[PDB]
Amino acid sequence: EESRNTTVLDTTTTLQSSGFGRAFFGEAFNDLKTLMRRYQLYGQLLLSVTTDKDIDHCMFTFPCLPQGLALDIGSAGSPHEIFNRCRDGIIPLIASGYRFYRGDLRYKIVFPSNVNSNIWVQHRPDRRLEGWSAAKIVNCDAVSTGQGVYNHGYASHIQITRVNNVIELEVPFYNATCYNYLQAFNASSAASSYAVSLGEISVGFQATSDDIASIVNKPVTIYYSIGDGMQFSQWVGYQPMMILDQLPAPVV
Amino acid sequence: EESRNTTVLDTTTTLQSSGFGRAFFGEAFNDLKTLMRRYQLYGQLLLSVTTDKDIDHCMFTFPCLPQGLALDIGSAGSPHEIFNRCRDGIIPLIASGYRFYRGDLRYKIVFPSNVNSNIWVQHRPDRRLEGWSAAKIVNCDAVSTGQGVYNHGYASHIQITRVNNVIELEVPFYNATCYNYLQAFNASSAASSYAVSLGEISVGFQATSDDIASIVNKPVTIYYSIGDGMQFSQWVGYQPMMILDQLPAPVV
Amino acid sequence: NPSYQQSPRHFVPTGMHSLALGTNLVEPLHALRLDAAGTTQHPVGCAPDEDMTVSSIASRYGLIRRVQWKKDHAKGSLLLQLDADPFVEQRIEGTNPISLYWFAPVGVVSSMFMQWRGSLEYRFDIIASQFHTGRLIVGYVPGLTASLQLQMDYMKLKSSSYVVFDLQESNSFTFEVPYVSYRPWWVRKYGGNYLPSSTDAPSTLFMYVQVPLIPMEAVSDTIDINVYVRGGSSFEVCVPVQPSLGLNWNTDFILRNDEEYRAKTGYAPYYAGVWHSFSLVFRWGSASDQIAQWPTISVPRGELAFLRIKDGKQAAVGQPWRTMVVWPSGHGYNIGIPTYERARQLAQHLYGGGSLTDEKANQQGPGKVSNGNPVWEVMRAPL
Amino acid sequence: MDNPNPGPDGEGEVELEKDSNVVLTTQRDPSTSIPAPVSVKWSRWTSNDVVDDYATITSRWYQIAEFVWSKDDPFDKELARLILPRALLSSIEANSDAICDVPNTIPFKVHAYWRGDMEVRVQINSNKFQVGQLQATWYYSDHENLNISSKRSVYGFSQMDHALISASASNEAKLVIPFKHVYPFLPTRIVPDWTTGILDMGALNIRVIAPLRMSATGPTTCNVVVFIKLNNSEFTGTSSGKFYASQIRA
Repeated sequence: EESRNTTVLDTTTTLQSSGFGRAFFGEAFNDLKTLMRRYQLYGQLLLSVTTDKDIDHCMFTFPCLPQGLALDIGSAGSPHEIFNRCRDGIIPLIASGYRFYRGDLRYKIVFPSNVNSNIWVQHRPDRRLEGWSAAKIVNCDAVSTGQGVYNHGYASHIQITRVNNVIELEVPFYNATCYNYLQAFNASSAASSYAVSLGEISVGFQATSDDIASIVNKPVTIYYSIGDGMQFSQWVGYQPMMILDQLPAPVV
Repeated sequence: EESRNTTVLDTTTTLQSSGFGRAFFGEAFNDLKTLMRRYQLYGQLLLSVTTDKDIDHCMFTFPCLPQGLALDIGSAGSPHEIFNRCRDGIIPLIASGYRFYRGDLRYKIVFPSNVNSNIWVQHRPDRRLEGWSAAKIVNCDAVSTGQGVYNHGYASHIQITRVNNVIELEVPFYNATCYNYLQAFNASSAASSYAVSLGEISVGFQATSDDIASIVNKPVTIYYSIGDGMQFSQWVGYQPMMILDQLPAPVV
Repeated sequence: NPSYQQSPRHFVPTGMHSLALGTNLVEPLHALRLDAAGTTQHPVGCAPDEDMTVSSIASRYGLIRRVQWKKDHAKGSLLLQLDADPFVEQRIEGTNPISLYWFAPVGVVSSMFMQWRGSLEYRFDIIASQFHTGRLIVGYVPGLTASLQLQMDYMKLKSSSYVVFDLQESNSFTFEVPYVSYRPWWVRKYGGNYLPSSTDAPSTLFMYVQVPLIPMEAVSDTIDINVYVRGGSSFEVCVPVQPSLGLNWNTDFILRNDEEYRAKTGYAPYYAGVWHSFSLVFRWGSASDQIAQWPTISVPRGELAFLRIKDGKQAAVGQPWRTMVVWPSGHGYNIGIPTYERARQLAQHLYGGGSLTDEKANQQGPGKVSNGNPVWEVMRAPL
Repeated sequence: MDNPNPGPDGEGEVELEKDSNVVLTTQRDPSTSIPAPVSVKWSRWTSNDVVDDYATITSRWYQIAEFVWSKDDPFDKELARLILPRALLSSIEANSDAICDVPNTIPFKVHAYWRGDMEVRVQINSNKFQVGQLQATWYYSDHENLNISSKRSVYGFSQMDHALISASASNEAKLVIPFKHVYPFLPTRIVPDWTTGILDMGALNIRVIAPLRMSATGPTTCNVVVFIKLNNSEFTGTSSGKFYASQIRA
């Protein structure tokens, strides 16, 4: 059995329990659900406009999942230095150790401040996630389907960039499942792909093609926490880890 | 009779009622009045100044009705991609299935952020709606009547664009009717046209002709919900629908 | 004047209230009413007879199928194999380029939602006199994919749930279709205009002919069977998403193929006007640096292209400007130069290796803008 | 149960429906369909004139439509688009005489405005061996809608509540239509703020869901007769009869 304990050959005395730092620091760290609610950087992108965008056209999209995105180090010339150097963060390091999840997510998208244009945000729970490839932030090209535009019935919110350039969200668990998958996802079953991400958030600017030039190559950073309903269910052990301070230094 | 039920040949057992998603998602979706209060895009327009506008001159107008406007796909070269591709939304899809309405509407007009000028908004319940043709957003030309200017006694509000570029409204039921018409409207009777829209909202900028150049071809998007007093009365079945994912893709 | 010296609040601004939330939420507004406590009222004859409610819209039969049941049908002939979802289909045989469709009220009220579950109810009105005798299976196979949709008969149907109806005197019955799936809900069939996330039905409804029709020699050999759909007592839908349906109130649809040419979005209407950094050029506004920008024409190496509008009535009118040469001005965008043959020679100069500043206003006049964003035809010629 | 003993008197029970001096009988039970609950009176809000329902004359039945329904009529087929407060008058003017000649409609000649309910009985006289089915559907304000020209089919009127008239059962269609117009009164004549579309509450329209089916020597035709009662009425605005103009022929 795993956690069996045959003969405890104890040489120790009693050690005074601090209450996971409650006695020293005034706060307990036993519950790992409340450490998961500290906001972690989810994604990081430069706004790259390809074709002439209408007011409806979504600037970028991303599938919304607590597992972390398919990790974008970046191009081999210009790497995103946090996901290159500070690999994976905390929430998929804890969600790496579980199998199922049932709950909500929070996002707090941070926009550039040079832009002024009004920003809409759609949650689209219809969208299936076709594999861990393209489980990432997609700078959208010219519109071919209803994926690429503002849509009607889905839950949206419009942040005014002139008042405050951060929209803060609560993306609900709108799946027809018991719980969703939490590791990396290869999409074996065709309906299994309805059960990975909570939905598919698309952020779009309402600017015309004359104000679209101030938008180009400005950073948009996304955060996430797990929003008080998140319950990771089945214990699955961790995979092989990589130690970060053994990564090579950029030799001059 | 319609809902008669002669011989129910039931093979089923009992299925556990979820409460319209209350058991799974923490919220019921039975009442369709509260889904109607999610804001839907009402209209979408580019500010096109034709003649030299005074401070009084209304920039645009629109008749205010829950049926949805006469749907502007756009010009054959440049279509408005949401009303082209995502046809009609939710509130006239539910209001397509009823005949009369009695209630209020909300608007939440979203202005561009490049402009700074102070914006006035008139509600004009005097205005009759002469047919479904020109039941749409009218970019106003040179002033000939009192339609084209700011007026005194009507209920107005002035949004300061420098504080927040969104004015949020509650357009009351100021008709002399029992309830108003809800399908598309051909204006048979001359007084029937007093009974379609709640009124006729006109939005106008207070800018002179030197600041009018920053206004030109900026988008103004309008929303609407139905505002807690809206009661659609007579059940009328739906018309022929069109399926959206059978619409042709833009072949490269 | 007491001085208030305590520390004040420390908020976050946001520009707008929630668009998504709609139930348990006092939403502040700017009412255009005169009374701040005023609410629209419903007197005794203006009363709402119909509660707007999914379980009252979906609980209404809508005719969905008309079935021709003749005498010469054998003891296994299929009458319908429609799917066991609320999106049962009746297509109109019309001449429109996009086909309209009839739906039951359960289908339209279920098309605005992502998911659905629960029993459906099909009412079969077998329009017959008391002298027609027949008998028909209305069965239900849980879980048929489209490859297993064929190879059916009534004998494979009898292994699943089925209902055998005796047409002798009473000539109407309601088969309440079970909800059997692996999933507590079920994702919508069509979706928005998006070809994935288009999930076929949980199961299929069949209707065969168990015992063939035996009509008397005085009554007709044929019988129509009307098939009505209702959301059952257990039918329910949950997540509100983009409706998969549109109205027929405006069936016009604009195909955006890339073969035709026009100005960029936001730079139309435009008129011929002078500009100091460039002679006339198409301008979308009266202020400086408001030139109408133009897309780059995919001209192959060794050729050239000038322009001619498809409709001269929609063009900008100074003569109505029907010809134009699109070329980079040097400020990062393509200007459209109005011409008087001269467009062909200017395209010979520019695509041949020249410039705008090489040696090789009075026609402005009224400055009429174009009719919106008119479609420009690309005429192509060899260099 | 099931003891058939016909006599010289016939077999079944005959039910009646008596009004002022009109009794019309049906062998069969009606297929009633009531699109709205019964309307409140509403003369308190917009009338100081003397208002009286003429229930001893107005609540009688009156035939306003009769039509042959042959088997030559196809599936999706209108049979009668009756505009019912108009069709009561235009049937009389189709009988080539004035409105004042009929007891049911003399207060339309005098009074200016009308609010009331309408009973409609769409009786059929099909044979027992004929097979087919009508539906009788009431639509509120047909002509104030422009996409009704595409809704007007049997798939669209089956969604709202309606009556079914099977040709086998020789069924009768009771249809209680209360007053729901936008304005709480319908003018009987040309009134200052609307002249076009007078006295138009909506349309009873009678489509075909199944056509008539029979043998080669079967009875081809099938007559349908529509009666209307005007029961919970009230008339206001006593005016001259010379301001009443004739209805549009349609």
